[PDB]
Amino acid sequence: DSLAPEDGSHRPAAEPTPPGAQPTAPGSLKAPDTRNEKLNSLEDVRKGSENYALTTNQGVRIADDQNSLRAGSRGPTLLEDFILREKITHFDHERIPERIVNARGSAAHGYFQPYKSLSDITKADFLSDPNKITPVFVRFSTVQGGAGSADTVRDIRGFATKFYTEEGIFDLVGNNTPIFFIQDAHKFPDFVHAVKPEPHWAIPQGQSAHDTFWDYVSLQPETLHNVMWAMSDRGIPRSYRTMEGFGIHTFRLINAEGKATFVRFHWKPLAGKASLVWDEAQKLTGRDPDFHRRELWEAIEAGDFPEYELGFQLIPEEDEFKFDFDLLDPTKLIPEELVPVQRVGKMVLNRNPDNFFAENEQAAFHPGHIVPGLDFTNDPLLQGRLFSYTDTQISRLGGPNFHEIPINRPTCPYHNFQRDGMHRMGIDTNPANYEPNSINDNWPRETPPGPKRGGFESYQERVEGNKVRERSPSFGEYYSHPRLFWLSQTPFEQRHIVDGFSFELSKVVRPYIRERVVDQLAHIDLTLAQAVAKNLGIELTDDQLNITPPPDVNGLKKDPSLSLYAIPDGDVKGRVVAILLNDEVRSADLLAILKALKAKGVHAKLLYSRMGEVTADDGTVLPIAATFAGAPSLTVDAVIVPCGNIADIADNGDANYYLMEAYKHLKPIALAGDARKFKATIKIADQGEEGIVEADSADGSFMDELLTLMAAHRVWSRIPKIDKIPA
Amino acid sequence: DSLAPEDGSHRPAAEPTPPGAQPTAPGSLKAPDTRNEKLNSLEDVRKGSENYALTTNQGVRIADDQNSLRAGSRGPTLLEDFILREKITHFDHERIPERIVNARGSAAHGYFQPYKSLSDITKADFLSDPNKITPVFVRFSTVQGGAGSADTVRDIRGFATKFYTEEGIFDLVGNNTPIFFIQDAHKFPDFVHAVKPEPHWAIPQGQSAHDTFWDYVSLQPETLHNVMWAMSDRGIPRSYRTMEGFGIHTFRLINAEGKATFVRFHWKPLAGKASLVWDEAQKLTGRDPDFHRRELWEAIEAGDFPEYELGFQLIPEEDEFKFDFDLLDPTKLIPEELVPVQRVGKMVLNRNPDNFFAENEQAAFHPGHIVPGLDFTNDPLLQGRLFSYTDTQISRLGGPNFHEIPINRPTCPYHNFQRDGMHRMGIDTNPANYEPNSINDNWPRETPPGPKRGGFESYQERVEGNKVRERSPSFGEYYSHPRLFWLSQTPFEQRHIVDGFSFELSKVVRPYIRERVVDQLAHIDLTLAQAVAKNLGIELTDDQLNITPPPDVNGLKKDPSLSLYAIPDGDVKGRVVAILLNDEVRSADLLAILKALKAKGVHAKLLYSRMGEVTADDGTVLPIAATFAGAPSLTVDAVIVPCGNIADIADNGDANYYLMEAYKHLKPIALAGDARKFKATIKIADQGEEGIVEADSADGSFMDELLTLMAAHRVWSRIPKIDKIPA
Ligand code: HEM
Ligand code: HEM
Repeated sequence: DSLAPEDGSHRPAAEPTPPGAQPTAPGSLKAPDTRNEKLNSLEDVRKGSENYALTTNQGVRIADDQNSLRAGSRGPTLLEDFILREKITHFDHERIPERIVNARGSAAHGYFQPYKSLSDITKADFLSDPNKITPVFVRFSTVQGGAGSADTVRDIRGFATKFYTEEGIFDLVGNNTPIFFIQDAHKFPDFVHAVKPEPHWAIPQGQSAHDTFWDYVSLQPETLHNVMWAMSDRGIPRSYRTMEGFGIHTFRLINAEGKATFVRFHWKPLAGKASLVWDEAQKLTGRDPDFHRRELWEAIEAGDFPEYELGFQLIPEEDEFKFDFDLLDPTKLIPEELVPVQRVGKMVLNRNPDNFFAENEQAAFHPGHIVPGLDFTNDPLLQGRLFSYTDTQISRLGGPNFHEIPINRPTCPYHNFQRDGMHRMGIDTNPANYEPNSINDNWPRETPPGPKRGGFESYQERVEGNKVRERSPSFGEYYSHPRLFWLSQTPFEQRHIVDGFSFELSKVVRPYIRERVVDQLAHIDLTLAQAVAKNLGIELTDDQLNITPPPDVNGLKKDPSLSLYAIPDGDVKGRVVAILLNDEVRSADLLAILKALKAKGVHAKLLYSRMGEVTADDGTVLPIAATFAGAPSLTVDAVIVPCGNIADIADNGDANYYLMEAYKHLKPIALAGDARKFKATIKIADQGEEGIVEADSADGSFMDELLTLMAAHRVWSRIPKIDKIPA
Repeated sequence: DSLAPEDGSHRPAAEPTPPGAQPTAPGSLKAPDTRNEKLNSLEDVRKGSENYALTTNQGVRIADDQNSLRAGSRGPTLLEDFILREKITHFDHERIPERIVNARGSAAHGYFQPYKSLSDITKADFLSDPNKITPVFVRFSTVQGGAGSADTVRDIRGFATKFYTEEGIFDLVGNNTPIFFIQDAHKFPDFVHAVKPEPHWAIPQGQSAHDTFWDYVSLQPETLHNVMWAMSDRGIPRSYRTMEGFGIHTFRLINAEGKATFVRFHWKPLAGKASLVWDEAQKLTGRDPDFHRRELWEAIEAGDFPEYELGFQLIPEEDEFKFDFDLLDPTKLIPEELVPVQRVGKMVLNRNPDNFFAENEQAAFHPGHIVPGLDFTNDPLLQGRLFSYTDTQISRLGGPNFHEIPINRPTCPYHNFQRDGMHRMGIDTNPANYEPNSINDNWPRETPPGPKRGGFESYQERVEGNKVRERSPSFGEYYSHPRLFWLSQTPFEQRHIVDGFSFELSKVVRPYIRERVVDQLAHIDLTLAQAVAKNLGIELTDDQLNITPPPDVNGLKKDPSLSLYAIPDGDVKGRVVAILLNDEVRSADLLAILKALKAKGVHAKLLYSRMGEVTADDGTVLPIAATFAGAPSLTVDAVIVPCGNIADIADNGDANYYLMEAYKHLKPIALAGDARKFKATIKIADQGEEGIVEADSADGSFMDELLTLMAAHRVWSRIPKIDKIPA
């Protein structure tokens, strides 16, 4: 009709803007100048809308899209209404099966570039030149929950990267923890069935806190390593931008000379490692189930591009057997103290999709999608994965032509003799659909392996053994890695691990399962087991107290790289601060607060007891972003309360609870002038306490102190003080 | 190996037990003696497991289900491992498209029986005889969210009942509010797209609190009536057991003499009407996203069978045009003050399914599945619905033979000339697959319509009009029903509606959309409009303040049946109380508490600061159901704190916060003896306060007070006191 407002406020500016400043929008409209080879190649399927007539799918203009065709205006709908029927039919068939695992996921476009040529160790084209840019499409995910499940659950996170290289698609399909729960792919359905919603009633969603998961864990000790990671704060990341990424399996790099080097893939978050605390994460699944999806999208819209450093742990063929653990066992990590991560390149995620369904939901990643210069190994979990993705994608994406779905298409040439299949888009003109052929002079033709642009040839690994359904004896060690992980965590991280196990085991209805898990923990570490046991009202037996701890891992009694927080790596850019306003805010405090945050790329959200505007002490009109209940402290990293008429909000339950919640979840809180009246709400001494910034105004060192706390992420020293506190 | 505990505590007793007393289980194992004709008919496909060997799907016994076949124990997996491939293939193809709408749902089996023969007004066989029982399968659902989204969201709820009648399946596919948002089915995709997650980023899940929903509502005033219901506490039911159900459309009843009677279907919850409060509901989506699913299942295992009374609003054919609203307009309700609901029958849900996916996920309901004695009307929303379910089920359930999926099969005979189609189960022996045929003597044959067991014949409604895509002018009234609903709510219900709109609209990023919705509210009721406007910092214009209120609906200024709470209908059976234990609980208090609770069929959950057991003062060993954090006050209806060693939990932050949350959410709290010291935490009253039961001990009078409060559901009088509490 012409329903947009005349000021054009319905449309977001096509420029980087902080979270909440403008309505979010499709990537190509929000950042039309952000391009890459893949993004450009999707132009052929992008469809606009402005200034076009509304039509059926056959191109017939529709005159009345408000009504069905009927006999009389109060009459029965007629079967000849082909417009109604096409519109309802398309609607009716909108859904496709969600992914069997990792159904819940958020994705974005970006680019990768290596720091230097890696031609000495791999002939992979995308790693051969620092000036060679490779477009990427990355999807981050949870594992257990459906596509409509919540983001901030306790779960492993998926981190899949589709590299659109010049010699083929390479998919690096990893997780946020360096090991997996099981050793052999044949047990994948068992493990996944155990963690997913139980079959009689389909509960619980997005949670491993139920009997079947812990039943399986209790009977399969190989799972303990990854379970330790899931129970730690690693299982509840702050953002996809602040978690590590790992390929898990040992793969191979193959150079032009034919030499194979073992490699484990790593992604280092350039924004640092950061996680939530359980109570916050759990409550956040309720207040904002799309928190991570939203955070990713808004970071990219703000220009806070998620950046990750690709790194390789490289192990020479001759050192295959030099560790206490098997390199092919996916339940074992390779300690960075033993084998350092060599920095390979940077990946920048800088554009959101246009349509979530088309690009995100239909994206298909496969660990078997490798390119010349990479190869597999006999890791028995990897081995089975190679079969699985291929197979699942035929039903999820409706046929064998899912590579023709725009997001999945290679940007490089693809030609072969494969034909037909449902939804076939490519119209082949080749006279031949077989090889060898003479009728097209055998094209397209095979290409011999070579240093560059050659055909794929598998590394000639020697195979010797009998056909057996047997686990290698080298994989039969289940407690040393869990123990190495435990010992590398800080004391507060250890507490969070104990708390994760205790909470989860409390949701296990059959007590003997709890006892059985406690017994497994006693094979890992007595302190851990005792602390969890105490929380479950379980007493360890004398035999359990005497279980000898498992050996160190190749002489290591700890590796600080396994901790989220042992080694400071805090980055404040992209974080957000809640600013609790009052009806006569000290404008000078606001100026100082907002400019200091802006200088470090920290966002702010101005909150009040209602929407609309508040007028500062000098007449400054302040637009309110959200109410205290509307945007809870769960969604921010810190809280600042400026001076002004504090009596306006002093007796406001939400405003007080805002601070109690933020205080409980170890977030920095800064109170200026009369906002110090709020100290009694959170029980802060007159003298003050580490983690609380306070002063007469927000002028001198006030913001620098607050930003130092934000750099350290959370105030871990406050843990004992939050023990009481009714919040 | 991995075997059950020696004591047999791995298996739930096959008798009715209170929630939490036993692990939940498939229905046929929990209640083997509970049967009905449909439940029995599913015996052909039920598969047991105990004492059977593990096999492939082809019946080959598996020797080693822990490993893949490889060449050497550290070698590559072989392609000939057919056991692994079948296992992984089946896993890879587990998912099927979720429902386009109402993907999140919970279902159970039961039975229905009419109170008296309704043969005078309908020839429908299932309503012909009071002693003729009809098996039912019911699915309750949310609408917007995916299958893995949370239960306690603010949304409409679906209430679909499949009646397995002797003359065919009859599906009564309704909702928990008596009207729908839109008028014509042609706009269903528009409305559903507006409320679903926005297309660029697929946010938000299970929420209408986003720009596109309010944008559509603001431009389509026909939606306002159902929006009012959604924003009220109707949008967040406490249980599927405590909400009303409605067919929404006017349908027809056809008796044996051919007389048509207009009818609107109702379901009255025999457990009464009860809803959560927003803060509680939202937080509960985080603490237990499966709350409603769990609550339904546990009520059924406990013997608290959900019971509903089928009721009919009957309007003679001659009275079609006597109201000031059109009967065929699905955005209009028929006030009970004008047309009473006649009680028709009782439906009892007494058994959970065995496998959620097979029975719930694959269940297919259709408003078009009617039987002789029923007929449609020209309601344009209903008309389009007849097309849509059939169509969507062909892709969701993979073919045209979805009626052969066990849960969907009729229990009556079904014979016809339809053949083939994907996954055809029925093997037809008829020599003929067409009619008329002489080769099978024309069987199966058509059956003339008649009083009983006749063929279906449409009521011969007179149709007169031109082929038009036009909305009836009689449907063009959008504010009188919203206003009637508003005026029928209690003052606290009105406040909750205001708060619902205020919350939702604060999440709308484009301010003009908020203003447009406020403008629409001003056409309904100025008090409502002003209350919302004030929360959004919006000022009504002089024109808006002068908008004339819509007329009353046929002289009604209110109708108390539209309120959840105006007319008391409280029923405590099946409700649950949290009991906050201490390490030296007064057994005399527990005795009196449980006795009183037991008499009213109210359950209890014993909570503590740790799991395991606590021993009362008399040596009674009490198993702990959950910790204070583990089962928040959100999950219960009231909280009781017995006396004993109160010092044990007096300074416990979670225990204090438990009471503050329950207090804020208007739940009855009862404190005995030294537990009265907890009154300080909820900063309120000295003498006493209505809603807080207190005494020197938990006695008969103490429990009578608490149970009386529980029968009123929540302590509405405490509302003014909760906005200061920091919780
Ligand atoms: C190291 C262990 C594993 C890792 C790191 C891993 C990682 C992932 C990730 C990140 C995704 C989602 C990709 C996306 O965002 O679309 C995924 C999906 C999937 N995974 Fe794996 N996974 C592992 C083990 C396995 C195993 C053992 C199997 C079966 C043999 C398996 C089968 C699947 C399937 C069927 C999907 C769905 C793919 C689709 O529908 O496109 N995964 N996995
Ligand atoms: C009075 C208005 C409506 C009511 C009360 C209603 C009710 C329901 C319910 C309760 C379900 C879920 C059934 C289950 O539990 O499986 C459902 C599903 C569905 N509804 Fe309706 N609906 C309405 C309007 C419409 C309209 C106008 C259309 C399309 C023209 C439509 C299309 C669908 C579809 C396609 C499904 C999915 C069915 C399946 O996949 O089996 N609905 N509806």
